[PDB]
Formats: sequence, structure tokens, C-alpha cells
Amino acid sequence: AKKGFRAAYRFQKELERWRLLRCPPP
Amino acid sequence: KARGNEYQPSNIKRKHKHGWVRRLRTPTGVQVILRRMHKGRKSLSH
Amino acid sequence: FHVRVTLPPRKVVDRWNEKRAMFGVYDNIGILGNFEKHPKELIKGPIWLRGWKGNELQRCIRKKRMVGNRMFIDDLHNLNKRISYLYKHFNRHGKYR
Amino acid sequence: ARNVLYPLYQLGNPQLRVFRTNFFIQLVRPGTAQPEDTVQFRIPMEMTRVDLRNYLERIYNVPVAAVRTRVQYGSNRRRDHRNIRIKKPDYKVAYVQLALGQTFTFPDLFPERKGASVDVDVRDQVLEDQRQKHSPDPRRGGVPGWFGL
Amino acid sequence: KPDKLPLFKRQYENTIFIGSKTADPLCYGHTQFHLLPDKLKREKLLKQNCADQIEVVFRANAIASLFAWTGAQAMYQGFWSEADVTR
Amino acid sequence: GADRMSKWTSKRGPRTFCKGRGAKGTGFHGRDGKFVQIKEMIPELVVPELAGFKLKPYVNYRAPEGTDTPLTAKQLFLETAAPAIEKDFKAGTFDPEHLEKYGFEPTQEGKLFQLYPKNFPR
Amino acid sequence: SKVTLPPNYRYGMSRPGSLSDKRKNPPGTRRRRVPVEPISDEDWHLFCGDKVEILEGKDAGKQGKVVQVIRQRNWVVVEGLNTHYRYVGKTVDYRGTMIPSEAPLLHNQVKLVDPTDRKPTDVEWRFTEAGERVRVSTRSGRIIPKPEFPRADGIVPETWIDGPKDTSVEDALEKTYVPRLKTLEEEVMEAMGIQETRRHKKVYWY
Amino acid sequence: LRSRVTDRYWRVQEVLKHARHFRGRKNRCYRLAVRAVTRAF
Amino acid sequence: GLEEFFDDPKNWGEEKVKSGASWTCQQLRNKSNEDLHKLWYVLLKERNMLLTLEQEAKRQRLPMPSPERLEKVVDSMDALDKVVQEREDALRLLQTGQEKARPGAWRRDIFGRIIWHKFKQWPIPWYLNKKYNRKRFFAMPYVERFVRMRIEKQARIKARKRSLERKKEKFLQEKFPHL
RNA sequence: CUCGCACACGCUUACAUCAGUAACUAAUAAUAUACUGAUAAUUAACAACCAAUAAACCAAAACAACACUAAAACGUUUAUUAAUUACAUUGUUAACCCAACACAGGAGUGCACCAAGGAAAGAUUAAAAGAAGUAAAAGGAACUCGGCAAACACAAACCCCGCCU
RNA sequence: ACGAGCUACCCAUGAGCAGUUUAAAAGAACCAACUCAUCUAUGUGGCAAAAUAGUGAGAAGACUUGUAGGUAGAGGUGAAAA
RNA sequence: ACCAAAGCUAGCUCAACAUACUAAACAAAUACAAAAAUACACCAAAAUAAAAUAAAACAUUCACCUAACAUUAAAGUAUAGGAGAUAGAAAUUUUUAUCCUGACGCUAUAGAGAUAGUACCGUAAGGGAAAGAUGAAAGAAUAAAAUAAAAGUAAAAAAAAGCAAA
Ligand SMILES: [Mg+2]
Ligand SMILES: [Mg+2]
Ligand SMILES: [Mg+2]
Ligand SMILES: [Mg+2]
Ligand SMILES: [Mg+2]
Ligand SMILES: [Mg+2]
Ligand SMILES: [Mg+2]
Ligand SMILES: [Mg+2]
Ligand SMILES: [Mg+2]
Ligand SMILES: [Mg+2]
Ligand SMILES: [Mg+2]
Ligand SMILES: [Mg+2]
Ligand SMILES: [Mg+2]
Ligand SMILES: [Mg+2]
Ligand SMILES: [Mg+2]
Ligand SMILES: [Mg+2]
Ligand SMILES: [Mg+2]
Ligand SMILES: [Mg+2]
Ligand SMILES: [Mg+2]
Ligand SMILES: [Mg+2]
Ligand SMILES: [Mg+2]
Ligand SMILES: [Mg+2]
Ligand SMILES: [Mg+2]
Ligand SMILES: [Mg+2]
Ligand SMILES: [Mg+2]
Ligand SMILES: [Mg+2]
Ligand SMILES: [Mg+2]
Ligand SMILES: [Mg+2]
Ligand SMILES: [Mg+2]
Ligand SMILES: [Mg+2]
Ligand SMILES: [Mg+2]
Ligand SMILES: [Mg+2]
Ligand SMILES: [Mg+2]
Ligand SMILES: [Mg+2]
Ligand SMILES: [Mg+2]
Ligand SMILES: [Mg+2]
Ligand SMILES: [Mg+2]
Ligand SMILES: [Mg+2]
Ligand SMILES: [Mg+2]
Ligand SMILES: [Mg+2]
Repeated sequence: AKKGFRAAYRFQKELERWRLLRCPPP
Repeated sequence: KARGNEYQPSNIKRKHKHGWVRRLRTPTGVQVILRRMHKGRKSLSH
Repeated sequence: FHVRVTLPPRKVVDRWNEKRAMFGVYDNIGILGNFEKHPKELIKGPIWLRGWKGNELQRCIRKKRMVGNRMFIDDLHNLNKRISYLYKHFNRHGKYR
Repeated sequence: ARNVLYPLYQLGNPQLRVFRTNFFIQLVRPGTAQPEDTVQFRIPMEMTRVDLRNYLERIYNVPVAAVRTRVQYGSNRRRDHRNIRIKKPDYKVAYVQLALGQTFTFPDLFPERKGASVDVDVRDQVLEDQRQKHSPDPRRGGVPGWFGL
Repeated sequence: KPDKLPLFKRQYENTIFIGSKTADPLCYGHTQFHLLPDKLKREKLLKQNCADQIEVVFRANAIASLFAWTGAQAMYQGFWSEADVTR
Repeated sequence: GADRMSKWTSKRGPRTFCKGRGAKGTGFHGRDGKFVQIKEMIPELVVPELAGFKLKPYVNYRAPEGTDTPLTAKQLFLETAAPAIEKDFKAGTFDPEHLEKYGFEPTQEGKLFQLYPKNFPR
Repeated sequence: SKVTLPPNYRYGMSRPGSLSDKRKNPPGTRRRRVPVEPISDEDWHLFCGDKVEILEGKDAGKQGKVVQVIRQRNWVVVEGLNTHYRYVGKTVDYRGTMIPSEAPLLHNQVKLVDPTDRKPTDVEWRFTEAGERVRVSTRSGRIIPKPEFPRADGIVPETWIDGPKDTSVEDALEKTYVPRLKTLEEEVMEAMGIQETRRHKKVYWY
Repeated sequence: LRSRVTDRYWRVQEVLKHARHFRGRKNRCYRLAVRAVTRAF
Repeated sequence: GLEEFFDDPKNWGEEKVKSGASWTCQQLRNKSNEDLHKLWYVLLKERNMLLTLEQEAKRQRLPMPSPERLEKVVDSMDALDKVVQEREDALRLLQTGQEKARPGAWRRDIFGRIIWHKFKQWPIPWYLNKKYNRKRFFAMPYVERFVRMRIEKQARIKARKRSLERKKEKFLQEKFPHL
């Protein structure tokens, strides 16, 4: 467990990028 | 010759060398028992 | 480097609680109180750290001088070892000399 | 009595009498073949042969002739999940042999009922019939048979 | 099993003895005499609640001793398991 | 290096080491080296007659319980000794010097079963 | 028989010494401590057998009967109201008996219901002049009696037939005690006529 | 006050994004990637 | 008289065996001492039968028919032993006034601890006993450091337990702000 | 092919019956004395525990007749008192112990060389190199630091150094 | 502080040495059990943190060996190999 | 796509207050060879701390180094020191009662070694670990929902030439 919100949000951005790369939106 | 077998088991020798009575006949063995109690040992002696 | 996959619960901390509203109220007790009490005795903490500041060696010496007879056996032995090590390092080791 | 301090005996002391017995007795079926005169008991650690003989003679009025005891050792080999050895408790096994030719055979303490067995067989047949009804038709091919058309 | 009598298994030397060795010319006998010990007294049996055991102990003593001694006579006389007994 | 955590038992030691499992001794070693058992040390079991006695090991479910009052020394005195003491004081025959008639005993060693030495096992 | 639990432990409506709980948690594992708000026994006002009302969930405003309470995790169980649907009869070739099971509810979704008006009302414990501790509503100002419920043994004392080994009520409540200053030892020995003459010698205690 | 680096994934990724087209273990292992990216630049 | 270890033969093959309640302490207090003496053996034979049935159910791999009977019986044994102990210690408080059945002393052993040493029965006095004089009931001057360290350890343990309970109270108050 | 049976010491249920082995143990399967679960077990006559106080005692065990030097362990009767009264307690399993291992090592005593114990080869092929064994024309130490090893031999002498066991 | 259950040397208490040659139980001779380890070959993360196979020396003594006790590090012990 | 990854908790750390300090359990057995009811005894004891270090060596010396006397100053002063390294007071002065106590300490390689002085290694004194992650409910396992991101592999072996890249 690491204390921080910036790492979590920056990983959420990468997760959104990976989801958009995997399943391209219409 | 071949080594590894220096321990030849004997309950008489074990209870006479490391026994509770042998520990309590000497003040140094008494202090050994107090150190084991302070550490919290499950077995204070043989 | 594996970071966590979920957003944490955001800490809703309020800037206007009792402690944050009453923080540092009587810091000018002498200035606005016809000097009777210093800001020294507002300090809540250890007996040896009330209104005093020093490095680690002087801190350990002061702790052994004030509450040395009330520390534990292992804590007193550890403080004596720390005092000896800090004395040796502060006197016999360094660059600027 | 067990777990109680006993009176010291010197010459000319009165009789040691036990009024409320602290012992408890199991009568066990032997796992091996035993003769007709022998009855097998599980007794605690602190029993003597004369104690068990007085127990059977006075409490239960059994004319016993011989008492032979032995101590059985429990297994300490088995380990916990945190790897401390778990010891089965040691017990004491006593074989008594009766005096007047009294015959003891161990009775069957769990006789099965014919009606209960027939009810269990009928329930098993009903469960098999329910399973056969719940088995899908092979000719349907996996189509759910709930819908009419 | 014979352990339930009780009897116990033990290992030592195997001796077949008549009361003398083989070179003694008296390889036959007349009688035996056997004294009961202190533990097998009639008073001790009646204290142990034992009625027919008075006859049973005498029976067992005779059946053991006389058979052992007749087998000793037979095996100093050369008879054994595959020779059986002539007379 | 053997087993320290295992309990020291007569099963573990040599033929010399023979330790009892907690039973009580019933005799001594006699003249011939044999064991002479003393009948006086044998616990004589005391049994009543249960044929003409009516009670059962289980209690009726509809039978009510009671308010739990533990037995107290004050309650035992008030139930046993207090009527005799009150009657003797109202009759004028109370004797402070001698209390043996009210159930009190000065010394325990006269009687068969003592209380403070705990002469009786059970 | 009392079962000792590990210091940190999770409750899941199963009996802690049961095979279902042993399947759920083995003895070699532990789980996270759930936050459980402490309610003292003199403050816990919810019992088993009385009508309560659900406020939150898939169903709201319905009323049911409390059948189980889990004190350690502060749970009350309503009878067949908050439902999730499970299978019990399980083998390879057959599944059967789809059964409604009920989810636990903690105390904030439940207020106790007064018997007259059938509305949820806040309840406090009050001490009346008669010495009895009776729950009192806030709004209606009525007292709410306690839910007399059947016990876990399933045996009612009203209808019972004594077996061969049962003691009658008359013999159970019959008093035979004569409180004399002789012990049970002396009483039984003089009752059966056992006569002992000799006395013990001096025995030293250290 | 214990302080740890949380963006170490992005720290190694800023080096590894220039080394995806390498042969061997230099495209995966960070110790071998840094020396390969440096010589490449 | 060997059949008392077993139940009656009508009850051998029945899955559920109903029985009455356990004996209550207030019901034990109403009976006389001879009644308790007979009730001990009445309970004893039933407990022996229940233990025999429990062992046979363990042997033949079948569940014991209603095993709560043994629990009720051992509760009755605990109750009767308890009320006999009330009668005995009350009567001893009237006669002698000593609180404990066995003589004992608060002793300082060689380990530094305070131990309630119970006495034993010996035919010979304490100064003449070979086994008893080699026992030591006193603490040496080197034991005091270990006695102090034992004190220090338990003081630390209760300090952490108090701080732990304070932290749990803080965590619950911060978790649920119903106040 | 032949380290067998038992006891003492040591290990501690690992032994026995039933059932299971997808996985855990066997350095591999088959299954099970070595894993799993349940249930039982080793019953004393053998062994342990098992009196002192005074006194007459020089005269070896070695088949002991009688001797040698290195002078030799091992108990009687006499007297004094030794609770007197069925059945006490304890060890009775094993394919086992010490070696990190189900290790070609170590391990005391009593009778046997089998009447008891076991299996060198998982199945092929029959290359080199390597280990072990058997046999060899003619020669017989010419090999080598050395007749090292091996051999149908298994002998006879001279020195050096230490007397010798 | 802990260690002489292996080993070095003692004090107790026991147990073994078959056959053969000789007036001999002679610190004689052949050779088993038994005790050491001369030489060579394998082995070198091996069966083994010193072993296996062949061959060797003693084998009635200054011999092996069971059980138990004792000597403890400024020391013990040593037919001195530090 | 396997192997994997992610949680927030168990709990510790530093103080303060504080009673006044060897916890809990003692039914039995416990210093016979501890957990073994039972016989003519013996019982007991103290003697300065030393050295690794510094004086660039090392001999006199080397603060603290298990002996309660605190803070502000005198003061790093007088003195003591191979007068070297360094050691170092006192006379004389200051210190207002209670509440207001929790954390710009950690979150499972961190914080105590601890889930525990337990397994295990040691004859013994002693040394001494790693190990948790579903939800309101698993009395919702034809069970559902969020990463599919390290090294290592598979999907998918390789085609002259060279610090493997530009
Ligand atoms: Mg070793
Ligand atoms: Mg026996
Ligand atoms: Mg060990
Ligand atoms: Mg033994
Ligand atoms: Mg043995
Ligand atoms: Mg006898
Ligand atoms: Mg082992
Ligand atoms: Mg396998
Ligand atoms: Mg055997
Ligand atoms: Mg092969
Ligand atoms: Mg070849
Ligand atoms: Mg060759
Ligand atoms: Mg050849
Ligand atoms: Mg040739
Ligand atoms: Mg040449
Ligand atoms: Mg040669
Ligand atoms: Mg030659
Ligand atoms: Mg030659
Ligand atoms: Mg020589
Ligand atoms: Mg020794
Ligand atoms: Mg030795
Ligand atoms: Mg010879
Ligand atoms: Mg010779
Ligand atoms: Mg020679
Ligand atoms: Mg040698
Ligand atoms: Mg060899
Ligand atoms: Mg050869
Ligand atoms: Mg020779
Ligand atoms: Mg020396
Ligand atoms: Mg030399
Ligand atoms: Mg030299
Ligand atoms: Mg220096
Ligand atoms: Mg130097
Ligand atoms: Mg110093
Ligand atoms: Mg000078
Ligand atoms: Mg100088
Ligand atoms: Mg001053
Ligand atoms: Mg940790
Ligand atoms: Mg990868
Ligand atoms: Mg190129």
C-alpha cells in the first residue's frame, strides 16, 4: 500500500488508453 | 574416520547434563533458566 | 512498480474543524497578556523536550539527564550505546573537521 | 477418587473411604478376538486393578475374577496447519475376566430397521426417477423444452 | 490367539531335559511330585472369588508337567516328529 | 536430539526409569522382595442401595427453576445455630464459655474427618 | 462444549463450529477486520420474534419477523423479505430445490414497529415504576412488550411426556434437606451404620 | 515520514518507450535498456 | 449387572432419544446429603452408559443418538459437586474459618516469582526431611534484575494494549459519525 | 544372492484393519512398511522398582586336581529389631537408531549359516571414451622415479635407520 | 555463561578372543570374529563434509568394547603430532 | 493466454497522564532424570568490572560504560592531564497548581522478531523465520465483479557480416 492519489489517477488514464486501444470506440 | 555422528543418544546423559535438577543445582544454570523465561521459551530445559 | 488499479476513497478533511480553527491561539500570550506566561509552557510533549531544541547527541544526553533514572533497562542500555556512538562519530569522524 | 489429595497412611490409621467416585468408565468392543470370559474397559490414568475390581464389585455387582491393565499411547505424529504436533490423548485399557462362568458377548447397539431401509430405498428410487425426468431429451438437442411452440 | 490366556512370547535357548543328560542310563521314570506355590493357594483363590479354579490349576499343572516329561522321555529315546511314537 | 516438547514419560526412558502415571500407592515392599499390599490403603467404595430409592437423572421440562442463592456461612448459622442460641438466651440458659451443644467444636483433631487438614478425600 | 475462535474472525450466519463454516474459512486463513460499531447490551433494543420494517434495499416498507440476530457483526435477520435465490440440491446429473435465502440486515435499516399503528418508531429503553425494563417508543409514547419466541431446542414445556428416566415435578421440588452442622461424610456414615473406632495419627504439613 | 516513489512505472517507461524495437533482452530488461538507449542517442 | 452400561433394547435403533433437562443448582440445594450421595451414583451409571454409547457410535461410524444427554449429565455433575462444595466450605467457615481446604503459603521461589505453595503430607518434620531441605524458597541478589525485567515487559504489554484499544475507539468514532 | 532371529540402548505409533491416491511422501510407475482419513492396539510369569545394624572370615578365577605372578569382580551363617495383609505401579507395536535424505557409512550382546532374509536387469541397441573382470602367439622388467598394478610365482641374500610388541 | 553423548586421558561396572603350533595365555608364530588403515584403482556437488573394491598390520594383550561418572579454555588432556 | 499484479486491515513506534510494579490460571502433580502422594536431615557463600577504541604506535591516561537528583547560568571556568590525546567541578543562582494528548509515525521486504520466541537449526548456552487480501450475504462455488501492465514463456525457431545500434 502506497499513499497517493496522483499515481492512481495517472494509472486510470493509462487504463483508459489501454481500453481504447483494445476495444476501439465506434 | 567418517564424521557427522558425534551425537550418540542417551536419555540418562541427556537428563543428567541438561536436566531441570542439574540446572537448579548451580546459580549459573538458574540464571540460564531465568534468561529462557525472560525470552519466553516453551521448553526451559530437557 | 505496480501501482494500484482502483481510485482510493478521497479523504474529505475539513479545514474548519476544532483543532484547525483553534490552532495557535495563545502564541502571543506574553505579548498580549502583560508578560506572565511564556510560549514555552504551551508546548505539549516530553518532559525533556519542552521549550528546548538541539541535535541528536545533546538530545540523548538531555534525555539521560532528565528521565534517565526512569527509563527502562533495555532503553537505558540502548541510549548509552547511542550516546557513545554519537560521541565517537561527532568527535572523531567528519570531513570539515 | 481421582484428582484429589489422598490421606497419608501410617500405622493404625482408619479406613480410606471414597463416597462420590470421580472415575468414569467406558465399556468398549474389542477390535481383536477375545475369549468368552473377558470384558474390555477404557479407564483413566489413575486407576489400579483393585480400584476397578472394587468398582465393578460394589457399583455394578459383577463377580469379576481377574483384572489386567495396560497403557495405550496416543499418536503425536499429526501436525497442525502451523506445524505443532497434535497429540491424541493416551488412555488405559483394562481386561477383566469373570468368575462364575458368566457369558458376555457384545450386543449390536445399532440394529437397522427394515421399514427405514425400505423407505430409504423408495427415496433413492424417487430421486433416480426425478433425475431421469430431469434428464433432457436427446432428440431435442439442447433446445429448452419449457416453451410449447 | 494364545496371547489371551495370557501367554507371552520370549526367546532364549531351546532345551529338552529329562532331569539328566543323555548318557544317564535311567531314561525312564516312575512319578512326579509338585508342590503348589503361595500364590495359588485355595485361600488365595477364595479371596480372588475362584471356585472351580482349585481343580483347574491342578489340572493345568498335571497336563503341562507330565506331557513335557513324557516328550522328554520320547526324545531322549530317539522318537521325534517324523518318527512318531512306537509304544 | 530427541524431543524436548514431548512429555517425559516412563514409555520413553530405559528399563531403569519407571514412573507412575498418577495412581495412588496401596502397599510397600515386604520381606522377600515381593509387594505387600495394605488393605487399609485400598479405597473402599461407598455405595448406597438404589433399588428402593426413587429419583431420575433428568428433570422435567415443566419443572421450574429457582432464584440462585449460593449457600452462605451467615445463612447456615441463621438456619442451624440461631434458633438454639435465641431459645437459650430467652430462657437464660445461654453459656458463652461452652458452645459444644450448639454444634461448635473447639479442636478438629478429636473427630474422625477433619476440615482444615481435609482428612476425607471426597 | 465451547468452541474457541481466533481473535480476528468473520461471521457469515453459519454456526462457527459447523462444516459450512469450516468450508468457508479453513483454520489456516484469516480475513480483514470489518468496522463494527459497538452497541452495548443495555442499548441493543432488537430481539428475535417481533415485527420490524425494512427501510433500504430492493424492497422498502415491508414488514416481517426477526428469526435470527447476529450480535458480533450487529445483524438482524428478517424472515423471507430481503431475498437472494440459491440452489441446495446438487449432484452431477440433477439440480433442484431453488430456495429463497435472506440477506443479513444491520441495525440502521430497521426501526422497531409499535403494535397499534404499524409505523416505524424510534425506541429507547426506559425504567418504569414497576421495576421492569420495557422498551418505549418516541412518537406514539407506547411501551412495546418483549417477543416471546420458541427456543433452539424446539421443545415446549407446556406439552411434554416424562420418559422412564425423567424426574417428576413433585420429586424435583420436594425439600428433604435438614441443614445440620454435620458433613455429607458424617451423615452418610451414620445413616448406613458404618462404625469406625480408631483415629488418625499426627500428620505434618509443609 | 516515510517517502516512496510511486511513479516508478512512468520512470522506467520513459526509457523503455525508446527501446521497443531492439533485439534481445534490451527491449525488456531495464538495466540493459538504459545502456542501449544511451549508446543509441 | 453388566447391562447397565447399555440402554434398554427398545431404544437401541432409534435415531432421536428425548430426555429431560439438566439438574439445576436450586433444585440441588433442596435435597438432603443422602439424596445427593444416591443421586451421584444414579448420574454415574447414566454417564457411564452415555460414554459407552459415544464410543460405540465412534466405532461403528454412525452419529450418536442425541448427544446432548452427556452434556446435561455433566452439567448435573458440576452442579452437585458445586453444591456439595458450598456445604463443605460453609461448614468449614463456621467451624474453623479457614478459606481453603489445603494449607498453603505465599512463597518467594528461586525464580523471583510469588507462588502459592500448597503443603503436602509427610510423616516426618520439615527440618528432618532430606528432600525438603534441598528445596530453596528465597531469591538471590542476581534475580532482582530479571524480576525487574519481567515487570518491565508486562508494563510494555499493557501499554501497547491500552494504546491499541484507544486507537480502535478512535477508528470507530471516525468511521461512524452518528454523534 | 546370502548380515538371520532376539535382547540392551536409542527412536515415538511411523506398527495392525478398512477405504482413498487428481495432487502431496517413494528421487520413476505399478501400490502402500514410508502419503491421507477413520477405527483399534502392546494384557506378566520376562525386566525395573525390590531391609539395615554388630560379628566369624589370609588362602583367586583359568573343566581346577593344584600351581604362576601382574596378587585378583562376583556371600554365607550367628544375634537384634525388619508394618503381615488376594489381586500395586511401570516397558511390552514396528520394516525403527546416529548420519540434512527410505544415504554402498557407524552401531553393544546371546545362538545360527538357513529350517530364516532378500533381488544385480524400467524396455531396447551393442558406437567412441571411462570403471571392473577373464584370456593371450614370441619375448619375460627391455615399462617406470621405483617390479607401482598384475601374475600358473608367493623364494634366497647385502646394506641404512630404529633393538624388539 | 554452555560444552568430555565425538575425541585425549583416568575412576567404577561388565562382556568378548573360535581353530592350529608349542613344556607355555611366552607383550612367541599361522589365521578367523574383532581392531586399525600400508599400497593401488574408482570416487572428487561422490554411497560418503573422508566412502567402495582389491591388498594389507595386530589378533591372550601396552587388546578391543558396552553403560555410567570426572578433568573446561590465562584452561583440560597429551606413548609432543604444537 | 499462463505465470503474475492490486487493495486495507491485523497490528506495532514515540511520548503524555497514571495508579504505585513480577499479568492470567492454580482441582491435582511439580527442583527422583520437573510435572511421579508417602521417611531419620545437614545447609550454604562472597573478592575493584576488563578490553576492543582514541592518543594516527603504545606502556601513564581514553567522556557514557547497568552506582537515582532534575532545569536556567556560573562554564566548557578554576583545576587535572606522556601538562599530549583529552578529562572537568563547586561556591553562587533560575524553575507556579489541575484539565486542555495525541501523532507534518508505518501499512505486511514498512512498523516490534512476532500470526511466534512458535516451527526449524543446534548435545547445550543460543540463533531464529517466511507466511492475509472476493463481497451486504459463499445458509449467493451451473458464483459474480474490477489489472490482464515486471523479469520468464506461448501465440510466432532460424537465412552470409560482426558491442547488435544509428
Ligand atoms: Mg551436527
Ligand atoms: Mg503391565
Ligand atoms: Mg533439538
Ligand atoms: Mg523406561
Ligand atoms: Mg526399551
Ligand atoms: Mg504380589
Ligand atoms: Mg526421527
Ligand atoms: Mg509419484
Ligand atoms: Mg517386538
Ligand atoms: Mg537402467
Ligand atoms: Mg569400451
Ligand atoms: Mg580393460
Ligand atoms: Mg588374467
Ligand atoms: Mg603373452
Ligand atoms: Mg630400467
Ligand atoms: Mg604390489
Ligand atoms: Mg615378489
Ligand atoms: Mg619372488
Ligand atoms: Mg621401530
Ligand atoms: Mg562426563
Ligand atoms: Mg565418555
Ligand atoms: Mg586363539
Ligand atoms: Mg603374539
Ligand atoms: Mg608378526
Ligand atoms: Mg588411529
Ligand atoms: Mg577396505
Ligand atoms: Mg584386481
Ligand atoms: Mg597377520
Ligand atoms: Mg595449556
Ligand atoms: Mg616435534
Ligand atoms: Mg613444528
Ligand atoms: Mg591508539
Ligand atoms: Mg594499533
Ligand atoms: Mg573503559
Ligand atoms: Mg605534574
Ligand atoms: Mg606526543
Ligand atoms: Mg551547584
Ligand atoms: Mg513483519
Ligand atoms: Mg511480460
Ligand atoms: Mg551491418
